[PDB]
Amino acid sequence: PQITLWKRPIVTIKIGGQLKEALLNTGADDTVLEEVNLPGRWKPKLIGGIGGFVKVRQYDQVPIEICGHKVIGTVLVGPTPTNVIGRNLMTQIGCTLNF
Amino acid sequence: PQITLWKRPIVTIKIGGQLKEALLNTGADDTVLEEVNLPGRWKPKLIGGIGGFVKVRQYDQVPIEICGHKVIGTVLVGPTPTNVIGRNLMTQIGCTLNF
Ligand SMILES: CCC[C@@]1(CCc2ccccc2)CC(O)=C([C@H](CC)c2cccc(NS(=O)(=O)c3ccc(C(F)(F)F)cn3)c2)C(=O)O1
Repeated sequence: PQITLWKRPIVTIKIGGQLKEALLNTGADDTVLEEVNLPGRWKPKLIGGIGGFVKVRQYDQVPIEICGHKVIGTVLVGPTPTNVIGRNLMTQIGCTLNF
Repeated sequence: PQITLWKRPIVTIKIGGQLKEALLNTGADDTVLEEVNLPGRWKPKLIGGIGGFVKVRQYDQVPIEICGHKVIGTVLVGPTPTNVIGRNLMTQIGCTLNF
């Protein structure tokens, strides 16, 4: 689809058997979620944002279906305000900016 | 143009007679810059980010030319991991997401 930017570009995702909403964020290198329950090993990561730095769990090779498109990649889990889909996943669904 | 997301979507801007680079950020409601020297009155604002909250100066009706497109809108000035162009300005240049 084409999505305009008069409102937040929020989409429905399925991850780890759970349904969430998340923001398509071209400013984010990475994908950051909260309150998801991912299986298996992870490693600590620190990421920077507006407001400071955040400690997250880094989970690799995680299946996630984003607006009906199945992809796999790294998902960070930690205490973000809104769920964010970053460029690491947006490239996998073929998303571009256009003006 | 069309811009893919394999790298950060960075564009050149002119604001207040100075040249900067900034990140096209569909996750950001607002536009946040640093090191800009804007004229005249401003109001304090607090904004939330993934890592906490930031105190910024809010300047209204600021001319800014973003990749050669002249627009006007609110610009927030304060700390950020990088200069960010948010949806408030991206709608004015007719930017959309497409997948
Ligand atoms: C003004 C934008 C503020 C924003 C708003 C988040 C939000 C939205 C709705 C409701 C509440 C909160 C959006 C955003 O992209 C980030 C930053 C980048 C500016 C962000 C988002 C996601 C992850 C990261 N960390 S990172 O390691 O992937 C990373 C670090 C730095 C940058 C850089 F390009 F900005 F430098 C991009 N990515 C940062 C942020 O900190 O919060």
